[PDB]
Amino acid sequence: MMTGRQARAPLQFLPDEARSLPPPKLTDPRLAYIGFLGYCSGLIDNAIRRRPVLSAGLHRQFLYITSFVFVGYYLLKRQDYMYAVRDHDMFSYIKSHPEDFPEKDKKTYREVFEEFHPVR
Amino acid sequence: MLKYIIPTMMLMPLTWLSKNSMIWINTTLHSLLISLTSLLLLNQFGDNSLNFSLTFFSDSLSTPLLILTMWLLPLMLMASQHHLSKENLARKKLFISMLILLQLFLIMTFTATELIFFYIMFEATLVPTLIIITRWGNQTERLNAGLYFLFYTLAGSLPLLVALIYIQNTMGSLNFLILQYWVQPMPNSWSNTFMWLACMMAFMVKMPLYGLHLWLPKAHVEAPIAGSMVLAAILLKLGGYGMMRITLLLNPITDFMAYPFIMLSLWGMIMTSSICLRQTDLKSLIAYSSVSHMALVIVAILIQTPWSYMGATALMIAHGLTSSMLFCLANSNYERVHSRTMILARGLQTLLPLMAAWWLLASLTNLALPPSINLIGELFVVMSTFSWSNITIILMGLNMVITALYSLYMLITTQRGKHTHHINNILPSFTRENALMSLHMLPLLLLSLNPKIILGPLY
Amino acid sequence: LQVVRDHWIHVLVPVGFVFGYYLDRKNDEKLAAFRNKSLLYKRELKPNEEVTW
Amino acid sequence: LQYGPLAYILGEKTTKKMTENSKLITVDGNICSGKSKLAKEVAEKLGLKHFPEAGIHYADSTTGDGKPLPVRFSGNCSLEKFYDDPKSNDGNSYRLQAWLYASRLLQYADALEHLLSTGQGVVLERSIYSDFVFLEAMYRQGFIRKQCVDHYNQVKKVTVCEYLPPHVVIYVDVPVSEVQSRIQKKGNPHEMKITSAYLQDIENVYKGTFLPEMSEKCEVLQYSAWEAEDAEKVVEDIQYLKYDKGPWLDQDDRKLHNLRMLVQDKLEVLNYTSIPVFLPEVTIGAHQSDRVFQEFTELPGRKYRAGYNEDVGDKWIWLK
Amino acid sequence: MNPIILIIILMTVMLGTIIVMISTHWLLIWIGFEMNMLAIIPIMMKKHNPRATEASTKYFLTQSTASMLLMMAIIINLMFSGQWTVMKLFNPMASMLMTMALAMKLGMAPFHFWVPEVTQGIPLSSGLILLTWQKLAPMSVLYQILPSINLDLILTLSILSITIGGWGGLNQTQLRKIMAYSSIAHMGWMTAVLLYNPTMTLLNLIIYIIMTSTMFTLFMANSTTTTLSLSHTWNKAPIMTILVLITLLSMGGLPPLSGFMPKWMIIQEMTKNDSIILPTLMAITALLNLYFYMRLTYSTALTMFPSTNNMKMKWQFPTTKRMTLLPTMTVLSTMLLPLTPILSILE
Amino acid sequence: YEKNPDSHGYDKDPAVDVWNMRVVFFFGFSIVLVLGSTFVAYLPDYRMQEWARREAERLVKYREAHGLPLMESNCFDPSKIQLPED
Amino acid sequence: LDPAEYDISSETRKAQAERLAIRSRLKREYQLQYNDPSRRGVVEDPALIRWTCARSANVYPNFRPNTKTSLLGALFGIGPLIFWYYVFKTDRDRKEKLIQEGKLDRTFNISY
Amino acid sequence: QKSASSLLDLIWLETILPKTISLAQMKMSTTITSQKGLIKLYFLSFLITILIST
Amino acid sequence: KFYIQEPPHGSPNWLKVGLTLGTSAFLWIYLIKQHNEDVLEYKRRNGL
Repeated sequence: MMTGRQARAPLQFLPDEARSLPPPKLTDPRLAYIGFLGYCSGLIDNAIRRRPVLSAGLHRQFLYITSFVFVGYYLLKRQDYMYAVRDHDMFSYIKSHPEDFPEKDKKTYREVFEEFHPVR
Repeated sequence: MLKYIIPTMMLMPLTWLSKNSMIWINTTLHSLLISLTSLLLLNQFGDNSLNFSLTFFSDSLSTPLLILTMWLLPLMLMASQHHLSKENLARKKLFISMLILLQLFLIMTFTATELIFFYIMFEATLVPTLIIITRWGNQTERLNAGLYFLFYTLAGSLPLLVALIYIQNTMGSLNFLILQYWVQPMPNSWSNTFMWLACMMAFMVKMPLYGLHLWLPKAHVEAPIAGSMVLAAILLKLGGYGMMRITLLLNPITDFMAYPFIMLSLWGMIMTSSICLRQTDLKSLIAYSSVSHMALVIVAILIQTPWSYMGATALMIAHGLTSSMLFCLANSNYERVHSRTMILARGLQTLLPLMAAWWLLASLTNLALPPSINLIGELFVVMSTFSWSNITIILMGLNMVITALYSLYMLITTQRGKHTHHINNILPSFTRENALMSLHMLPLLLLSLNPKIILGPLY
Repeated sequence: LQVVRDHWIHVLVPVGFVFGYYLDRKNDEKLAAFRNKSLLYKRELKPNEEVTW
Repeated sequence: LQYGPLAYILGEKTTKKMTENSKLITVDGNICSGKSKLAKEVAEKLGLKHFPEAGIHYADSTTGDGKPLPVRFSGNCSLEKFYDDPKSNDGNSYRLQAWLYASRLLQYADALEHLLSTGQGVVLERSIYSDFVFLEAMYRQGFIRKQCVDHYNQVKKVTVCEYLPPHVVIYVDVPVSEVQSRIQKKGNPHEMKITSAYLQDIENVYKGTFLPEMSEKCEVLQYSAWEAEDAEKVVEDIQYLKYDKGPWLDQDDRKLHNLRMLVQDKLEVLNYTSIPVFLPEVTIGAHQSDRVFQEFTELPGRKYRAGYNEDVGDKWIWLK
Repeated sequence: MNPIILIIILMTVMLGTIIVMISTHWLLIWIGFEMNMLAIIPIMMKKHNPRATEASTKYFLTQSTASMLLMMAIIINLMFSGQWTVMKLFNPMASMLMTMALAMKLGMAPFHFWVPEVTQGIPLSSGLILLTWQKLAPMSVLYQILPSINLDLILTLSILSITIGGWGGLNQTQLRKIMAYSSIAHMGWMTAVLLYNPTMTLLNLIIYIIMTSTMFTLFMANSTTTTLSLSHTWNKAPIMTILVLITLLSMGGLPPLSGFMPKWMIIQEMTKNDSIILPTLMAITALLNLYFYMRLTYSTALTMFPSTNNMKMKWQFPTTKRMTLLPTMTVLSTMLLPLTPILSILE
Repeated sequence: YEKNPDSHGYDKDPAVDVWNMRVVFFFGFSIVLVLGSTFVAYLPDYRMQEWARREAERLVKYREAHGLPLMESNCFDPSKIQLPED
Repeated sequence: LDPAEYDISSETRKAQAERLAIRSRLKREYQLQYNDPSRRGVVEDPALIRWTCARSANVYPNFRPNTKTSLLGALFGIGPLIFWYYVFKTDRDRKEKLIQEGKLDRTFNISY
Repeated sequence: QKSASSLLDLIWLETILPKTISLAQMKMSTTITSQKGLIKLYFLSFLITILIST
Repeated sequence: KFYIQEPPHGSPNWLKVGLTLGTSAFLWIYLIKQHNEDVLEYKRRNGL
């Protein structure tokens, strides 16, 4: 699946085409939660080393948090790319095929019949 | 809703970073300050259930249950102290942290729009409770009654996910709003059989129906008082709640499929109501009581009259405060003499002459006393079930007589008839005990004035 | 006021409620659609109001 | 000393620093006899280093705070209950022999670590090897249950498997209970409770046992002589290296491993030196154990959170 | 051993697997397997005890003969209309022998007989490198050759892996064995989905690698070959243990923890297609593995009832044993379920 | 069996107790019970039922005054509807 | 109930029953009778703990070998129960009939 | 009520009895290298027999 | 207390922490600049 799409230019992380997609804002809750995830990372590190946590976490905690914001940021970007090309593929294949997917008119309730067993 | 999600999440580091001896003060304080805005949550009006955000919303029922939760934390935590009041700080902050996180997943669950978010947050609610009661439960042999307890849940509680995802890809959205308006009738056959049975029994494991009721007693005798007020004031109402919502579909099916379960709950109401009469060891009595009222709830859910819901939800809340409190009485009696066995000590009309009023008052509120919300809910439920079957009132009102008998038997032989005089320990009352009792009853008696808050979505 | 340092522990969750509340109020902007367009409620925009809410 | 495996590929220092005079040496004497005059004495003349009296406060005073804290954390020894006849199984032996034994092993790994690290040989108070005839002779008549030869003996074997033979050993033969009289002379009343049969069976099985060990692992210089201070300063000091260096060829043992050394073996020993909790682990091991050292966890856990000196931290100035 | 040579070997293992991934020719891929064996025999046996020798042999036989069977299938492909490429096999039979072969390469139901044994024989680090790294090559091949896979086989081998391999481990008090049988179960899943939407297979692959990664790394932290060792560490230091247990529940796929995510997505893309019965038939066994693992969670408590917790074993000195990346993978395997819109980043 | 000497007495160990009862009795009894009870005592008309009364009054008055029978049943006019056929 | 026959008590039963009975009794009377100062908490007597533990149903989880047991329990939840199933389904269906046909004479029923 | 309770934990004790003798479904292993190896080889050729007709 | 030695982690290493904060500056400001430029070119791909 989708390897025919991206096997044309292999191992492109995200292509020169992706830059037309709006990048995730800073404060995007996802990568912020990733920052928290670096926070609990560093906390568990300071639990591993018997030191009391909240100590040494001046440089460490910041290193963790910033690292995950970095990596997680790029990951989110390429993600939004992936769903972009997915939705595009859907709509193109929709339009190019009238027969496969029929457009039916949805008739209003005026013509409807049901059973609807009442309670009693 | 997010304005209620942050403040508790911020209430976590409030716990973690703090000076020793102030943790209870800080947590209690800010937690009640949460309860204020929990009371802010009522805008609910007219017809459309308010929707805060596209992820999660609130109709009525979610609002009373939620208010009850956010109200219940500060009282719970308030109650849990002096169960220990000696330990390393890490035990305290760990425990309060766990109660917090538990509340968070509860709010997630009640507010959750979409049933898969409801389910993930569902078991995510079950874990913290388990950690609470198992890690220190006073552990009589421990029974291993937390863990394979979680197996009592998941054993048949997992496949409801299967059935859900089926509903997902067939109809698209699992948003509850759009699952409404798109719900389409499902005929009676063997596939709809295994499905309806899947969802139904999946939730019916939580509020114990008489078949499965062995679930509660052990888990609830092993629970520390905080885990008890968690458990039987809330964690059953999750099952009954989700039941309320997922019964939206299954429209004709629930008749032919309902009937056996209804039978089992009408008989088991009487059975459980009986067995809870003769037992010793007070902590169990209120448990099987919970089993009884919850059986009555299931009876109310399956028959779909709106009256049935109004009385139902009313019974969820009223039984929540009542059962919760009454547990906390059992505990306040347990710290005095270390027993758990009812018949051991007696008296306490002579001694603790005030604690009488809270025993009496609470027991009466479980006696189905007419203005009490418990009798509002129980009453409407009896009306609905009599509408369904003219005959069933023999069983119902027979539960009235038995529930009267044990509910008023607990009021005695713990509290009356003699002082055993080999005790000479019990220290008179506390201010904290009175605070807990008061914080329970006083709202339960006030709600008996303006109940239209707690009656269900249909009203 | 700076003396809150003495009480600093307490001010946290109030800032919590404020913070989340402002997040909902902003969220409504993202949810904003159909502002005057719903069939029950249609108004000719008041001279001082370009927005119903 | 090969701190990380990268230190190896950066430098080989284990092989680079060899004095030819180091090897490893263990002074020995039966209790109270040889003691510190030999080890301190060659430490003066020969110039190697010396480890002081082993016990609770060796492992206790090795790290953590500077010097030891009370034994209530351990709850061990109080050697008055070691010395006479508390044949009952309650706190009489176990804590003492196991705790002090792990102290001995830790002492030995400390010796090897120092040797390979700084390239200067050391002498050892008592060998890890003297202790199996020590304890085996302690239970050899009573004063503890059977299964202690089993638990402690499997700890012997499994533990010692990877370390070393170390090269020579100095022991002075007590002339037939003389020290049993001389311990009457030391002026330590708690110690004089000991009887003769234990001591002399200790020394008999000591010689008759280690002599096949002596020939069995490298060589030794053992003396029955006449004031081992001066007998030392002549035959032990001079004859030690004099016939040691040339005599080491017949040693084998560490001659094959040290014959290779550098990478491989030397890398594995030197790498296994640091983090004593890794080496003592097997002594800590058999986490089954028995009701021997058993402590219902409340004691050591309340000792944990009640841990004084360094409790939460590794090196932190928060507390003194 | 020499501290270089281990780098000059591990480098060749990484290299071999990289070749199995990169090459478009069969004979190459076959070579990549040959190099991963040749170079992975020294990693196991690192310490010279006989256990690692007999166990390393039982790895060598079945692994090597697996490779040969792979070559047989390749050649039958050459017989039937054929060229040397990596793409849909043109023989149904060659596809059969190749699914069996790649079913030996990685543990599967008829072929899993060796994994528990070899996993307990060899040491910890070899345990890590056996149950994760070498598991990248065969999936990387199956993702390629899936179009010609006979559905009935791989579906079978998957289920029987979950049933048999998962059901196992019950009486086992050893750890390495538990990790083996769990490996076979996650195998049963990854290969179960393989034909429908391989994206999920690579997903459960990655999550799985993180899972066993933190697991074994913790076993290096607290050196433990048994559950008894786990409890004794609980009374040495708590935190590492609760990391071990929480990661074990994540290995059980318990809903809030991140291990529930591959199960959950597998159930979506499994059940949007027609068959709903088979997923439940997997989820039952999944519960089995669960309450086994939660037996291992009643291995612990506080105000414990008597575990015989002993002594000497309070220590004044922290351990310097170097744990490479523990924390990132610990939090990353606990907290990940609130992610995965990120799923699609993978493919 | 720890009990207290009951120097005065309350919740917790001494000298913070007074503050404890102050915060729990105040924030618990004062603010939420009295304040909240006044809030939900009379909050805006809940579920709209007051509006329902007014609207009902107006509509009924209209229904009589213009002579139409009130409450016609048929929730939707059969004038606009279609029926299936056999 | 109804003391009768005025037993002659014989000789053994006199000596044995008397001496041994009141023997054990007075042993335990004096036993819990200590009642000193300095006990703050309950007297804890091992009696009634046996009551509680046994009445917690110690043989409940193990098994229930057949004998007459499955007959007493099965027939104990059989006759009334399943018959009540049949009667509520019966009167159910009747109610549905008289609703769907004829008249139940509900007239104004409304809230239901 | 002791009949329904003892039958409920007697049926759950029939599931743990099915877990007791389900451990036999685990104990059906004879732990013999001439059993699961050669039987997995024969029954594996029966996976190519069942896969021969499947 | 700590008469033994200075255990290596005990006292800080001011070269290491300098390098780590170096990584913080480089990494973080590089991220910000990345954001700004990608938003800019994103503006170019479309128009006002």
